[PDB]
Amino acid sequence: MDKNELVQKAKLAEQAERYDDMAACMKSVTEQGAELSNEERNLLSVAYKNVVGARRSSWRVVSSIEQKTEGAEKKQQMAREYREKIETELRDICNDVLSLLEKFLIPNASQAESKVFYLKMKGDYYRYLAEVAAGDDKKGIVDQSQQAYQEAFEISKKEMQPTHPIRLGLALNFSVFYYEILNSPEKACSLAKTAFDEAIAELDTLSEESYKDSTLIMQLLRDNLTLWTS
Amino acid sequence: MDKNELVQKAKLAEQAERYDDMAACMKSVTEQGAELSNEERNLLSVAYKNVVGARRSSWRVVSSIEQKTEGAEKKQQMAREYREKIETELRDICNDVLSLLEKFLIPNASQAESKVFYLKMKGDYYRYLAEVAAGDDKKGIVDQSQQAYQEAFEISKKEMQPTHPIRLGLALNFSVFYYEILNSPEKACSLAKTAFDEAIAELDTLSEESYKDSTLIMQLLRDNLTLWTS
Amino acid sequence: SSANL
Amino acid sequence: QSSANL
Ligand SMILES: O=C(O)c1ccccc1O
Repeated sequence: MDKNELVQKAKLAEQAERYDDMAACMKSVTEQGAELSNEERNLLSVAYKNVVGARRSSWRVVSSIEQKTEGAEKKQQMAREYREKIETELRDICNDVLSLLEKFLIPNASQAESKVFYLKMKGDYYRYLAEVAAGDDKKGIVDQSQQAYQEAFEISKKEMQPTHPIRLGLALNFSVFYYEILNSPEKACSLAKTAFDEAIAELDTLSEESYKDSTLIMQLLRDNLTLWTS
Repeated sequence: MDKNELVQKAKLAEQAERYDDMAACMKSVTEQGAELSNEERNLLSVAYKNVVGARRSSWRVVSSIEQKTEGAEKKQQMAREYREKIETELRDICNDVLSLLEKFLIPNASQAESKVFYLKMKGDYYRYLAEVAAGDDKKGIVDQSQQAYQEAFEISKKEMQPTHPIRLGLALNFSVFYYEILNSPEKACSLAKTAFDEAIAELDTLSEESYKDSTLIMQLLRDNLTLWTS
Repeated sequence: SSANL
Repeated sequence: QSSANL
């Protein structure tokens, strides 16, 4: 009943668009040590996506301003220091999520579905760290992202159907990682195309409860392919 | 920090949509004691509008949930305690703004334009307090809002042109106050209609620097009239 | 509906 | 930008 109250409070915070409150509720649920249900897993994922998402969006705006103010030394230095402040928040949020994944989520995942979901999530949060990392630190971070995505990729190919939304969502983010982080448009296109074509060949495997999610991800995979081959 | 530096940081925070940072910068500027420029005044106004705005929006969502929970006592209690937590934040923000207006902004306003601006702002933040107040203290809060708006209304009619965005914006919010706080649809309609008709009769007084703001407020005044007379 | 920034 | 998001 206590865990159920924290989950109800998280759902209230979601509706009120108070994502710091939502993330704090779901972090406390996770820290209780019990394996999360599909609903709890999704509430934790939505909460942190919005929390980290606000920083990634702010980072992109401030970086664009920093580039556009070349020539104006005072304006550019200010944009640089504000970008550094946003990066610190971003790193603190990513480290919070990655710590939850290492200590509770990945070790307790008893199903292929949840294990793939958390390893993809580990891949995503190291990728967000990689977007604002530099030097030696970056090489290690990028490596960690690739290793998490690779293990999730192998499990999904072995245990899930090609139309499974989690398998598809992983192929979408792993292809984004190759394009944006590793600067490999051909590997990114090959991954995305294979995932799309294998799902298209087995549309009979779609379920009524998840066909919308599956078809939406397939559309996103093909949108990326169109963009990357233009 | 330096005044011009704090203002530049506030403009960066605005673009990054980091309104807590924006408000903290502008609060520090105000506390330096010097009269704010038109730009500084607007940055302070935008910052706090967004800070308080997020709480007003969350309050409406949570109150609606609490009301639709009529029948489930424990679940209703959770939404009620969450609404109260949001109200506390909302009151703290309003009290912050109202304190800045009384101590620095209203006493140092050296022009009719800035005096009207700050008194409208005082009207607005007491109106936001009135939206979440009950019974006995509500009456005093409602009176403070009406008095601020009334003094701003008299100065604007005497010193500003009917198309002035500040005069129009004040008529828009004062009419909202009559409709939503005093439950007087006819006085709200009369105030909004007079403001719209007087601006329509003098469209030759529009300036290139503020015709966009003036015409947008005129559209909002007429939208309210249409809604309140339907 | 009040003032728009 | 087109990721899952996640
Ligand atoms: O449609 C309006 O409300 C309006 C407002 C300003 C000027 C001309 C207009 O038609």
